[PDB]
Amino acid sequence: MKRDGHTHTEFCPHGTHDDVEEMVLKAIELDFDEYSIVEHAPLSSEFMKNTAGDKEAVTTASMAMSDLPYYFKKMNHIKKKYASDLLIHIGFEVDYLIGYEDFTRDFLNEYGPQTDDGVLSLHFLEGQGGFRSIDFSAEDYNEGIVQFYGGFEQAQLAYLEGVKQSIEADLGLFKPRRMGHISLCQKFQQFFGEDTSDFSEEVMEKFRVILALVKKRDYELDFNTAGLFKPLCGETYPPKKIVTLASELQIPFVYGSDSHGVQDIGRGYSTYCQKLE
Ligand SMILES: [Co+2]
Ligand SMILES: [Mn+2]
Ligand SMILES: [Mn+2]
Repeated sequence: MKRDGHTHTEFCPHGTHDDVEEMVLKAIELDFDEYSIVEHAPLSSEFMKNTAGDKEAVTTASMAMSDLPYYFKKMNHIKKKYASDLLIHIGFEVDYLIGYEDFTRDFLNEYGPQTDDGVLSLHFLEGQGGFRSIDFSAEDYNEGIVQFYGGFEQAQLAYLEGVKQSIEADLGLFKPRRMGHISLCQKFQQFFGEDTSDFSEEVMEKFRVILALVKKRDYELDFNTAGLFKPLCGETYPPKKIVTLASELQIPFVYGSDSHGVQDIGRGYSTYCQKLE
């Protein structure tokens, strides 16, 4: 089978603004038979008052609540239009917002019934001046998070504590069961002279605790290839060492392109197949 569990649309303010239809036609050309549209869920307006760092990381993060009816209408149209070629699932990439579980639970209880798939992703941590982005830019990550936690490794461990909290969280019946790109702390790796070759024993132990809990919860992992195409990353989320531990625990992986346009569709698919073997 050939499944992409992680794609975005014209409803993503920071994407290419390519039409989802052109992305779906490209997925069919590359022989995908299953395809999840998991657009960024709208952020809590309370959360957005409590941020620092580049405002664009927050203003551009996701669509507004008022776009949701238009999002569901468009995606449901595309799902039916291409049903004979491609099984399309509709849902969200849901932010795990530390301290805003009530907002996320209320959102999932309201809109969860309109969805068929989901990814729960950590994109924001407490940092200098308030909540800060993990994935906006190397310089913003340095100033907001790395310097705040005391260094690249301290940032890794704060990030993994957030991931662990996302797995433990009670977000009700409609909580996604697929955890998004669980090594996103490596997106700007090379800016700090870091790579996946030298994870400390403490980082490794934190990954083992996270994988044991994923297995106990019967969750699965986003095998996310976007990192291969980020100029300061060069790695899958997660890397091979983590993939091997997860596979030994029989945690399922779903390939995720994290596509924000047509050119992203299918990217790193061969690397997914090989990295699993
Ligand atoms: Co995504
Ligand atoms: Mn995005
Ligand atoms: Mn993400």
